[PDB]
Amino acid sequence: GHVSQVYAIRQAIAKGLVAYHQKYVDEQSKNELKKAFTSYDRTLLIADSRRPEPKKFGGKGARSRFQKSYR
Amino acid sequence: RYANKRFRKAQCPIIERLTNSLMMNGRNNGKKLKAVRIIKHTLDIINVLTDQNPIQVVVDAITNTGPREDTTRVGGGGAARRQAVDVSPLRRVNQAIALLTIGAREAAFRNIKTIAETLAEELINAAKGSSTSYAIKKKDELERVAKSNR
Amino acid sequence: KIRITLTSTKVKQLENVSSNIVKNAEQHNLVKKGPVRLPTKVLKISTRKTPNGEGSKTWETYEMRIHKRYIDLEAPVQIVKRITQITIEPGVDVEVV
Amino acid sequence: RGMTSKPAGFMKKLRAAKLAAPENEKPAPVRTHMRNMIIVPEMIGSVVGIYNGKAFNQVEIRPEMLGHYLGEFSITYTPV
Amino acid sequence: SKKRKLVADGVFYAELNEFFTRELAEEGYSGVEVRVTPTKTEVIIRATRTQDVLGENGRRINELTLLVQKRFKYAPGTIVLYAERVQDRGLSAVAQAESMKFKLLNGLAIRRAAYGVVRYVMESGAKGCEVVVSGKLRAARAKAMKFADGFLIHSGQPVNDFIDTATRHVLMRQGVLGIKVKIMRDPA
Amino acid sequence: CRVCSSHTGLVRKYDLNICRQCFREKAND
RNA sequence: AUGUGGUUUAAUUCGAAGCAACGCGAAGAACCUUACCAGGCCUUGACAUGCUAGGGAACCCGGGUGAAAGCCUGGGGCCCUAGCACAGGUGCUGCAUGGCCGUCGUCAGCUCGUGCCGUGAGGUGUUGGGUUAAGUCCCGCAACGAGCGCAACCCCCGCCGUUAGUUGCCAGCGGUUCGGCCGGGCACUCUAACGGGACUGCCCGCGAAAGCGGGAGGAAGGAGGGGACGACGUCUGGUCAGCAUGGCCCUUACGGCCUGGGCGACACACGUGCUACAAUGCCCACUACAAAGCGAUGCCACCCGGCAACGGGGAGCUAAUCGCAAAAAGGUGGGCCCAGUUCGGAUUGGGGUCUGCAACCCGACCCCAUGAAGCCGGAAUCGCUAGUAAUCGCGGAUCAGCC
Repeated sequence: GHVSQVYAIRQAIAKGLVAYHQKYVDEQSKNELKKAFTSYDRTLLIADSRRPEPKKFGGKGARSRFQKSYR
Repeated sequence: RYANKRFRKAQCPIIERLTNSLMMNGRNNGKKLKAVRIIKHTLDIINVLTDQNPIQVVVDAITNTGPREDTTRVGGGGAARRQAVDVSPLRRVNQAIALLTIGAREAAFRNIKTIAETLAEELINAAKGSSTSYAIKKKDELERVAKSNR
Repeated sequence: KIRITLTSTKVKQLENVSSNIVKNAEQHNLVKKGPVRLPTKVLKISTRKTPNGEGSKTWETYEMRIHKRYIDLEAPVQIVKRITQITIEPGVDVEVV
Repeated sequence: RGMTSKPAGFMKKLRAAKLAAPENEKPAPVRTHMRNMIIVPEMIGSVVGIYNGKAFNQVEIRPEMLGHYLGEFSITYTPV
Repeated sequence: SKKRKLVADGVFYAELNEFFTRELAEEGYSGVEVRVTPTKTEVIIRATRTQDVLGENGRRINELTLLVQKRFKYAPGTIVLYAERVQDRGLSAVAQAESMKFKLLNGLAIRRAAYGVVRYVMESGAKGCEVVVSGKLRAARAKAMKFADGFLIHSGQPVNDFIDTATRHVLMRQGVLGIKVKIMRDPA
Repeated sequence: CRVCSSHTGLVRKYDLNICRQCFREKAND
């Protein structure tokens, strides 16, 4: 979708920027655009592995669990 | 509590993290886009009606809205007394932002295709330039409750 | 234009198998396309364990990744001879156009 | 409401109803689960009992009644 | 196989297995692998006593193999019948299980029969072994019996155990009693 | 189905097994 | 809407019952299904090998009564009878059982060997302090180690690379019926096989240590996300109605066929849900991004008749190359202007399509009219810790059709 594409393109421009020059792409990808200890600054360099998520049984959504009532 | 504080990406227009938080408060059903728009449009509303720059108006609003002290119940030997206590700096923001959006939703004015005017008006009403509106009321009411049972 | 499709559970069982077919046919036909990979698809199936019968209640989840290999051989001739007797590994299911 | 070109009617009652036709009619009822059937004129005058699921209800079918389903005559839900 | 008759192709294998288990029991059935191409199926029955299967000078192997053809017509296609000897029946969980299941049918002390079997299996090769008997031990109240030796540990955990497993039933006047045999061999 | 004859739910393809159960059973060993 | 309690009924078949029964067995109740009810019908037997005896004996077409079965019988022209050896029941019992399943519980335990303590049962270890998802690890200790279990080894999803290119794209060039269609090209997506990557490894802080907090890089972390692996056992848990099976019971029937009715009844009670009460919205139009699936009489392109459901005609597909398919939320423009309303669609009248022998009981769909309650819900109560909740549409199994 358009959202997904926005992310892919964002990654593209992040990666290409690195190939052109290692220097420019800094910390997320290379130096400042490149990487960090822990928290992702933007971390444009990484490919968000998140995928929809399969629906587990016993749960409506996958994660979402049905609520309990006094019943 | 719920989880560790996740850092939020700063706002695309004005790279203010606090703004994104506010936007998150507005959004529901993950309609991040509509949520951002309403806030932006409100900011435009803040520009026309008020000479001041929106970013300043909003921040001032949150300040007026943050409760310094809140009352929390506790069980003493008899009855549960409501102990007054300070509020975490983190806690104050979440309350302020939440209360703004709620009060904003509260407003009768249904302006813009969406909610966007209510946010715009709410924030100004909040400012202490204008420290009125439903949001501030809750804030004032909590503080009043505290120190009542000092 | 004999398109050959080689599918198997084990990646090696094919590499061996499809490779053999490449060398053999080299003798009596054109020069093969060369074992083309064709990506591996994984299938997840949630179904009754057994067919209609015992334990309809049963279920289970299966994932079976299956591998493919084409290696096309255009301009056929006594390719058939070198191929027909020559095969080896079981664990492979080959079908040809 | 026209289901199709040819009105459906299950054969259990049809074959049964018609046989009654040459003798005349059949006294007493008939009983069929096939509420699904549409009623045809040969049915007229007859008394076919239909299945609530609970029981079979006597339904005399008259002419005004023909186009109907028969099931329409035996109500499944009761206030009881 | 074929979309159309993979199932049909399958039904036959059960048909073949059906007879072999019925007949070959004395021989000591272990497994019946079935490989196939067109009208020429493999079927290589593994047995403890290859002799019992073959017959004398291969007389029985003829009848059985012939019986096979009746069931497997040209449409199923003629089939061969290979027979391999089981080196050390003591290693085959199926056999070890069947072995105990038989004794139980005899009315032998189950606990002991179990010890012996673990011992035999343990005795020749096998890094580890374990036997389980169902209930109605000695036609008594339902119970369960165990016995094991050597590391079944490092088995049971899926990681390349190579543990042969086998179950054998035991019809009895009192009732059925399942037997489980686990044999641990060098892992991968 | 074909083997067990449990009608309740046999896959057509195998058209076998008691149902899913035997399908799983045969598969199991 | 749906399942249940209850009540009603000729019958409303059966089971399930606190969590762990109640959109549960039912991934498809009009006849069928179907086990219930009404009415019509069918004993060596619906099937196996066989015995003595009388008798017509192959066989073909009718009638009477009937719900059907069956029974009686007319009759063109191997089989019946009498005595003898010998099926079917979803009818009872899950406290007689197998199998399989639910459950505490994905929860952190259960032991052994030797030593040591105790007259002994037994204890110590496995306890204590820190820590962990964990008997996980650390420090301590008459204990030192070990086995089953935890974790890991296996599978699917996250990032990168090699190999492979009839999947793929002008990325890049020439042509075009400008369909990636043509040549060509493996770059890319992808296909499937293998390799790399994460280990608190590096930096700051506390700690005795394990490790806790924080930060950098990184697609990703401190078990990255989901499986397989649900232990010894517990509940006399659930299912003889899936199947299997001991025992009990029925055999002109507690079996079998059929037509029709019933499982769809209702004064009511509850559970799970759908739609909604609206402007962060509803309607019309224009316009844009997806994944995973399914297709032989099956998906249905396109063209035509119809407001439409749908009908007629008919191409391709045998399905990365054709079809289902439109993605909806979304973006752009317009309308509505706070009203029970251009909210909301119950209910009811009429017309009509479609499947099917047949849609009264009792199908879905279309179009006109109708346009209900509902303005956010008492006590009480449920879900979810991130790509989760929330929200939006898409596919599938079952399946003629479909609740």
